[PDB]
Amino acid sequence: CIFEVKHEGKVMGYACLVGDKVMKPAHVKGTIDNADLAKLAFKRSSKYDLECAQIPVHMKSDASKFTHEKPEGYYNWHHGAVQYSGGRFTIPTGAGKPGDSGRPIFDNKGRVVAIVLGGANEGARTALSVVTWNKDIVTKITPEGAEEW
Amino acid sequence: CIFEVKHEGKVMGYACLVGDKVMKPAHVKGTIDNADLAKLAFKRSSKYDLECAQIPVHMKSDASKFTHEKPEGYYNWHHGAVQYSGGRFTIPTGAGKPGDSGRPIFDNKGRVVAIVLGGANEGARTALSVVTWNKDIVTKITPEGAEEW
Amino acid sequence: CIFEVKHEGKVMGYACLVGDKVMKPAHVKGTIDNADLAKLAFKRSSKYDLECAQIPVHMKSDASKFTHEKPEGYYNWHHGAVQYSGGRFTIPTGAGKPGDSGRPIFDNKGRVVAIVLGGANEGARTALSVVTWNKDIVTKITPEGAEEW
Amino acid sequence: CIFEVKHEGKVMGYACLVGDKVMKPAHVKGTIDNADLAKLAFKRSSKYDLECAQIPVHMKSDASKFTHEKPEGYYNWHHGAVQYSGGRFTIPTGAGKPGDSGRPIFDNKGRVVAIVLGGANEGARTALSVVTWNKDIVTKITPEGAEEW
Repeated sequence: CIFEVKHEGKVMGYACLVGDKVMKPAHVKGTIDNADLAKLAFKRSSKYDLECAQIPVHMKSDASKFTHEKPEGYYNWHHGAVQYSGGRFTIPTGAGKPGDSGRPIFDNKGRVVAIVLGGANEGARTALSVVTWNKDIVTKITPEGAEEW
Repeated sequence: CIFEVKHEGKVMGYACLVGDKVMKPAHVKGTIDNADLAKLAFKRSSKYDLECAQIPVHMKSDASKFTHEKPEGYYNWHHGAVQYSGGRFTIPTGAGKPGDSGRPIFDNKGRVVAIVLGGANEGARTALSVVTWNKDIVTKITPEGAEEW
Repeated sequence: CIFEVKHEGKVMGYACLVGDKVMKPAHVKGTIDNADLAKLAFKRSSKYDLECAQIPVHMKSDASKFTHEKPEGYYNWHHGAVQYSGGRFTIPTGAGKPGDSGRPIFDNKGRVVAIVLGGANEGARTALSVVTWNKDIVTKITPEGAEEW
Repeated sequence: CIFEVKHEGKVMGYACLVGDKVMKPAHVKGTIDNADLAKLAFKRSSKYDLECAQIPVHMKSDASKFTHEKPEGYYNWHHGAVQYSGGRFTIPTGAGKPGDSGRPIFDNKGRVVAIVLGGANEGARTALSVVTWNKDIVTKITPEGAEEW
């Protein structure tokens, strides 16, 4: 489900197969390091800093579902455990760096809960700037002073 | 409840006694291999790719009830266990082939939950294209790129 | 640091990441079997039979440094041990064949000392024709009667 | 000796290095998944549904010889054992599917005896439609009602 965006042979961010679309932050330079994915036609959306396309039938079995359901508590992500509370995802400052955009924040049942776009450093912890699902529709939460990863 | 459609002495699909009607996919060539059923008058419906008729009184005891109730989880079908989630029934790719249309997807109490029409291959798993009951009325879910079995 | 030049799916010579450039003998037919390297713009130099380009930032950590420092004694190369003396690198005749151009001659600390271009057969031993660093600048030593590998 | 024809990243059939030519069924869509082989110039022949070219010198050691000698008995092929008798190769129906064209039928000494093109289903067993060598010249046996794999 996770695929890496490469630019001049260097990993810039990530791309993710969520739902039935193929996502990757718009700000990320490079092209998805996967033939099938790279040749697609993406629809940019500067409001959401998102850039989606549709998953080829032969990879649709490889998507990851996400959910609007996110109760205060701890979530899972590649670098460790994210913490959700007060309508804000945070992590120990230092555990997320530029080039981590696109990485999903799963819950304990595997449902993708949000997709990291960048983070604002507010001391001990960094409030993440994520793309999250509302009642049904996509949304974007960007803490004051975020640094787009 | 399940009866086979034969064409030039060859099984093409199936027919099923659900509710008080006798179903069989419209696209299936052949005639139900059962005297009583074969001589009936079916009403085609190209939107639903369905073709129903009414069950003779002497076979009505042989029908299968179906239900709108289908919670995420595993369902039963002739080739194994179907999986329901995200409003989509799926199976391990390869476990469903042309000539499986008409076959019901039962739950653990025997209630028919959907009727297979075909499936779209999306890699590891195939999203089934089924006829399913809504609040009260019939409906048809057809995943993008389905191959009508 | 070593990459192979392929021609019609056949290894012709080699390419090497020395200093901050990407080298490969000019006489070698084919294109470097590496996406990042292949798409580069090389500057040919018929005097040196050299053909250099610049190493992409993401591979610069993969270069090999070389040195002008080469005291009489034995050096290391893929096929064994080269011998340096009298201002000439030599090897047991037979241990170097066409398709060995581009291969570096390291010392015991890993510094690339010269790059093989071909060799002249003078009996028991073959005097190598190499590209070597002088005080600071590149140079090319070609023994009388060299056979360009 | 066996190489796979890919189409839109999907294996459609096979290509085989027999004698001194490089074969692949004409009906197979895609291009041989091998640089050296892909860039060749093939000569189509619609009568034989064959499409041959010549093996590059560097792969000629990789060809497979074939033989006109084929006595009634069992032959070997990737999915099992083929049976030859009455001038017809057959297999248990189901053991050969679309995408098996190009696959050779070897004997016990490795000599390629025929090359599968498709098969006609005649019940328990399927009569294969193959390309086979006569006294010296190529030939094609196609059982009535063959389904080109």
